[PDB]
Order: sequence, then structure tokens, then C-alpha cells
Amino acid sequence: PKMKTHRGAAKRVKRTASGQLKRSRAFTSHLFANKSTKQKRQLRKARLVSKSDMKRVKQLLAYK
Amino acid sequence: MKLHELKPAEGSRKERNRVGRGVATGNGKTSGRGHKGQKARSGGGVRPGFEGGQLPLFRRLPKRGFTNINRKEYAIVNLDQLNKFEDGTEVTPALLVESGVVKNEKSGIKILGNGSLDKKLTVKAHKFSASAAEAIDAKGGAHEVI
Amino acid sequence: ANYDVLKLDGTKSGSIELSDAVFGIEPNNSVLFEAINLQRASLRQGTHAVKNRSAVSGGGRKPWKQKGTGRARQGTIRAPQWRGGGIVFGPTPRSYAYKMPKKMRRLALRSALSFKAQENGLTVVDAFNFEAPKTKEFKNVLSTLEQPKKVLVVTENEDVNVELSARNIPGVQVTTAQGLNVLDITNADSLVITEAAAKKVEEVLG
Amino acid sequence: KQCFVTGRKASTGNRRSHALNSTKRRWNANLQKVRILVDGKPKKVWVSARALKSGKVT
RNA sequence: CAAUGGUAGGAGAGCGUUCUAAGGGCGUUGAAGCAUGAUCGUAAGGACAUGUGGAGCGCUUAGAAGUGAGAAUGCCGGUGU
RNA sequence: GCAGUAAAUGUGGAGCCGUAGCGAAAGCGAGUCUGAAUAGGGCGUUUAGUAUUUGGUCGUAGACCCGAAACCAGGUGAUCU
RNA sequence: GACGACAUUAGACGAAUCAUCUGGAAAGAUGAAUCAAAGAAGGUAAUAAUCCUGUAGUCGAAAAUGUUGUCUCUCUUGAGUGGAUCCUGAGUACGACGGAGCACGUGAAAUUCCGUCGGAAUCUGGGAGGACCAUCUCCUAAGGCUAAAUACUCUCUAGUGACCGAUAGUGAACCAGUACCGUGAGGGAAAGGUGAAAAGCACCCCGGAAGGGGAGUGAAAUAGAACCUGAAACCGUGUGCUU
Repeated sequence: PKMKTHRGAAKRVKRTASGQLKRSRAFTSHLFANKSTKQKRQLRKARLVSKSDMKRVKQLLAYK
Repeated sequence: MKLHELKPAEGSRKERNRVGRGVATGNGKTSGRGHKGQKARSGGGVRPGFEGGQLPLFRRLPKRGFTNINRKEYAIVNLDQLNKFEDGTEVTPALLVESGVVKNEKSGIKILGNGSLDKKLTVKAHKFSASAAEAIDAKGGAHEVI
Repeated sequence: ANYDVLKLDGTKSGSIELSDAVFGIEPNNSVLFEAINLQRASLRQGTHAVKNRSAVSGGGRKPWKQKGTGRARQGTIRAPQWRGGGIVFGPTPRSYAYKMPKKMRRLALRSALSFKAQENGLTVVDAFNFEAPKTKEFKNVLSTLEQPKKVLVVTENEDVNVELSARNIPGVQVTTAQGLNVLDITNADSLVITEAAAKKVEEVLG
Repeated sequence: KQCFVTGRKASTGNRRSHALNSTKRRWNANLQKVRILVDGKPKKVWVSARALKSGKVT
């Protein structure tokens, strides 16, 4: 039948123009007293899903 | 071409790989699945995204954002896509449809500015960008927002 | 371009002009092949079906205990290795038909028709005017028109008497101008088109 | 065991726990045995206490 | 002029079995099977002759698959020690 | 869907994908987001896509075959004990 | 009830071929014809459009049915305008508690149902528009009936299949849910093929018989009833070369 989508993932990544996936960052919910001011604005950004992981999740987000 | 001498297009067809039929084929005994483990079993393999119990990527990462259930996104027509019309002519949402420059009209029409007119004509659309407005007027011609 | 119009007798009457965008293109053998394969596959009915290990009668009891007997471990008398057991992955009821883009379907009818016009197998006749169904007479028409054992006759709309006359001549099929199909034009070694059907086929296919 | 008048009868559902563990349960009507006037002759029958809230003659 | 051991494994080219479409053929002046033979190709394999056999079957091109067995203390049937 | 022979095929333009992206979003647009910034950085902008199909994989299906210890529902049985 | 109309549970008619060759027999081969609204198909001593049953086409019911045109027949009020009053579905809506249902896991949780307690309005009213309200828009609950498009095939009728050909295809082509097994629920097989025609071997010989060997039937009897073809494992009898 029609293949489904990892709804848990569709809420975490936006698809970018060259087919990349823009992801949000980790280590950013609490315990900020234990992280530096440098770590915090360099975590206030967006990175791209790495090619290693992409090869593992290509189909979980095929319809995005 | 005759029905008893036909030929398929070159390189268009290929015989598929039957598995588990003799050693000479190169996929004889284990059928290309290695020796043991889940990969070697029927209906085996592992669910995609699974990482051997390591926390999967898409739970290491946080969700963000929402969806504005009511978006106004428009079928866009570029500046250079308007030089398929003529001089002094009038462009309208439905002319952008008969000529076939816009298929679905989404929630309206929006003129953006990329190329050039080489023309002088009036228009009538739903929304405009600055550069689009400026470039309709340099050559002359109005833009009656509807 | 200009094909000779003959009478049912074979004597030249007039001349007609069929375009080269319909009866004179270069045949795409890649598109014509894919179209023939399509038609041949849409004729399959696919009513093959066997029974697996769930549909064979009975077979629910472990035939003997798992350990202790000296026999191989078995779980049902209807397993695939057993005489009388379920089939693994055989035929299932299915269809075999597919589709091609519309424009490609049109280049395949034109290619068959253009192939026919290259091999000189397109005889445009003016009309047929048969008033009663009689097979000896259609056989005559074809022999006086020197048409090969295999010919496809094309009328304008349904011509009842022309159809009832060629149903039994072995090797002749009768078709309307709209019901032209590739498998039929490509089997036929010769064609015989009514001038009205010839102008209709030029309008539709180009 | 229905109410003679309305029909209020029993119904099944779930007993759910703090951990949302489910067990099947039932809900019965407050059926009371009352002598009412049926088919002329007085007769004892089960009738709900909501049907006796207003309307029944014992 | 250089290269050619090879297992898990990747790639390519192919040989065979049944059926279908078309074309072209063979068949009581003996088909398919079966048996024998000292024959041909690089291999999967292909012919030819002679016997038994008493009716179907090849070849070319292309399509589809219940397509290839030596092992599963495999299943069924025969026959051994 | 409708017509047609359980064919081709004809018709049917709801839809779908592409021609634009960026942002959580409002929005803005060959840019946009962040930012006080006209700075820097992120992602973009140099058109090529799309329909059907052969092949390779993957998902959902028992999904390469065989094989448990076992679980649950409805029935049969105190002629042995 | 009373008249018709096609269709369906028997059926009827239905074109056109002869000769030679090989053969046990031709439908084959060869030559010369013919019909076709019929060259679908199955038979026939081999492979048949013209031999047979049929096919295309046409025709056809005493009756007993579905079906349908009508004729009856049986039923029977259609509107507007005011609007002062009146009426418009109660233990109901709805709320609380516990549950269930909504794609929606109690959640901001609408919309909706069940059990348990409460419990309303009557147009100057009531419900809905996903907590929600105010306003707007839509609707008018708590009584009832309703064909079509839709799902399925124990059957029956006609037909189709790049579906299977006897370890397959039904478990079952064959007196099969039967031998058989079990106390019982239940489980559950194996087994088609002489030839064209039975022409199924008159008599004789050995033998008690089973068998056999002649003769005869047949194209063929290593086609003789366990009967078409008859592989391999396996068992024999000879021997050329070896030990």
C-alpha cells in the first residue's frame, strides 16, 4: 500500500533546496548553567543532516 | 516493422537476476545475504532508522515550529514570463491561466521580478513585489491591484 | 502525399492527398514496439491461481512431536516440501495492463501507418457499396485488387455488409476508422481504406 | 433485567487504573422492584429509579 | 603491448525448460519420449545415425514464468544391505 | 468516470509534479533568515523537468523455505484412572 | 381482473468435395472443384469450412412462470394575505461522576453515546460554526417511511483463460469426506490410460490348477485384460579382456 512517513521526524526537519534536510540542534533544553556562552549562540543555529545519517533515513522522509 | 521480426529499443530491456540457482551465477547458496544474522533470515533486516538500541537520530533532535493552518501562498509568475504577452495588453489571473503560464492559482497571483519586459503594457494581479512594480512602470503601463 | 484511388474493380478513379504528418513520418520502432507490447498485455486475462499453505485442506496438527522420534521436525502435513502441500510463491490473480503517455500512443498509430505507406501496402478505394452480405463477392474485390493473404479493411463508420462479408474470408479483419489499433495494422501486410475513412484518419491522427 | 418502562438496561465498559490498565466492567440500572399497574392487574416488576423520579404509580 | 588464483560479495555476457504472438517449417514414407554411439561448441549445452514408439513437434524474433536440485535427521513412491 | 470487445483507444484537467526560495511563523522574494547593522554568517539564485516502462534496492504485507517451548477462543471426553 | 408486448423452462430448419497416392484406416500429400451472414467448436480408424453433431442466420411453444404497455381500478384541494392570540415532539436537551466513541490515548477537547444523580426554554425561543465566548452566518433536535448507484455467490444458464494436466489441478478426475484411525469432537488417504473395433485369444499340447507353448484375432499381443509409452535404483543369464 501507500508508504507512510515517520511523523516523529517530519516535525524535526525542513527540506532544503538541494535536497538537504535542515535540522535543529541538540543539547539545547536545559542545564545551561553548565554550558558556555560560546556553546549557546553557536547552538542557536541550524545544521544539515550529515550524509552518513542520510543514507540511513532516506525513506523515512521521502514525502517531505 | 513486421510482427515476426520486431526488436526492442536498444538497452531498454534487461533480464532480471534470479537468485539461489546454482553456484555459477554467483548468488548460489546464500542468495547474496551473507552467512548468518538477521540479514540472512526471511523477513529479516531491521526497521529503517533503527540503530542497534542507540538512541535514534530523530529523538536526539528536538521538534520545533508549527503550521499556520491558513497560509496565503500564491502561484508565482516571474517578470520574464510576462514577455510572452504583447505590448499594451492586459494581464489578469485568468489570462495567466488561458495562456497556461499558471496552472493552479493557489491563493492568488504574485508578480516577482527577475528578468525584463522589453515591452510596455498594463497588468492586473492580486499582489506585487516592489521590483516587479517598478519594472512594470519604467517601461510604462499600470498595475491595478485587485 | 498523392495515393491513387481505385474502384472496387481496380481501375483508377481519382487521387487523394494524405499528409506526411500522418502517413509519412519516420517510424519510431522504439515507440511502436512499446505500443504493441502494451496491447498484447492488455489482452491477457490473468486468471491463474494456486493454493498456499493456508488454502490446502486440513493440515493443522503438528504431525509428530518435536523431539524424540528420529524424524525430521515437521509442523503441518501441508508444508511446501510435502507431497500435497502448499505452493510457495506461484501464480496469483492479477492484471498485466499498463499505460503510456497519450502523445506516444499517437506516434505509434502514425508509425504503423507510415510504415504501411512505405512498403506500398495502402490501397485507397473510393467506396465499397455492398448492398447485401455475400462472401464470394468480397473475396472477388480483394483478388481483383491484388491484396495479400493478409489484409485489413477500413470502412468509414460501421459498414454492416462489408463486415458480414469478410468475417469468414480467412485472413481479413474489418475495422472502423476510429477503431484502428497497432497490433491490427502491423499484422496486416496490406490495407484498403475508404476515401472517407482516409480523410477521417488524417483529421483524428494529426 | 431491563426497566419495565423505559428500558434502561446494563452496559459494558472499562475499569481503568492510574496506569490506564483496563479491565472489563459493567454499569447496571438502579432497578427497583415496585408493584405498578400493568395490563390492568397490579404486578411487581423492575423499574429504574429515574423512571420513578416522576411518572409511575405504585 | 599489457592483464586473466580466488571465498562473503558487486558487475557483465550467456546456455537450457514450459507457455503465448507472428513468420516459416517437420510429421504413420513414423512426432514427442526412451536406449545406444567412437560427433560439434570456450561452458551451461547442441546435432546426426540406428533401434523401441505410434501422434504430435521443431526453427527465427519477441514476449511472460509454478524455469534448472545433491545434501534441509526434507515429503511420496519403488528397490537394496 | 463515460464510450468500447473483460482490447487498443477516445474522452475526462479534480488533482499531481516542475517553472523560487528563505523563515518557527507573520511575512518577504532572487533573495531571505539571524542581527541594532548598510556587518558577518546559514540556506538560496548559473533553469530542466515530467509521464510510462526494463533493471537494482527499500517499505507494507507470512515476503526466500522448513521448524519450536508456548499463548488465546469454541467444542469432545470420568467406557482407563 | 383484463387485454396485449418481448423475452425463458422443450425444440425446428440450416450452404458447400470428389479423385488418386501411402496406409490397418485418411481429415494427410497430390490434382481439380465448391460454399461462406456459416473458416466458433467437438467428433469421425490420422491433421475436415464442404462426412457427422453443429455454427451464422432464421423459426418456434399446450402449459407453468418472472417482466412490462395500457385499460381499469383505488385514492384526492389547491392557494395567497394578515398575524392579536395559540401551536410546533420533557424527565428531553444539557450539566456533574465514571466509562466508551470520535483518525483525535482527557488533552485547551469541541462534536457524540451509555450507566448514576440533578435538570431547562417555549420564537420576544432553541442548536451549531473544535476551549471558547460577544457579534455575525447557518439551521430548527428530542416521532416515522423511503427505490438507485454499493457488498457477496450455495446455485442456474452461456462463455473465457501466455490456469493445472494424475506426486499437478479440489482432500476427492476413479462409487471420497469413502478406506482407515480415534471413546468422541475430529483427523483423513491411496488409486485415470488394451485396441479403431472386444474383434477379450475357436481348437491342440504339458499341468490338478495357476501358468505357459503353438495355432488364430489385430497394423501391432514384449497391445492378452496388473493391458499405451516403460527410464533408474535393484535382480539375473551369457560371455571378449583381466585377476
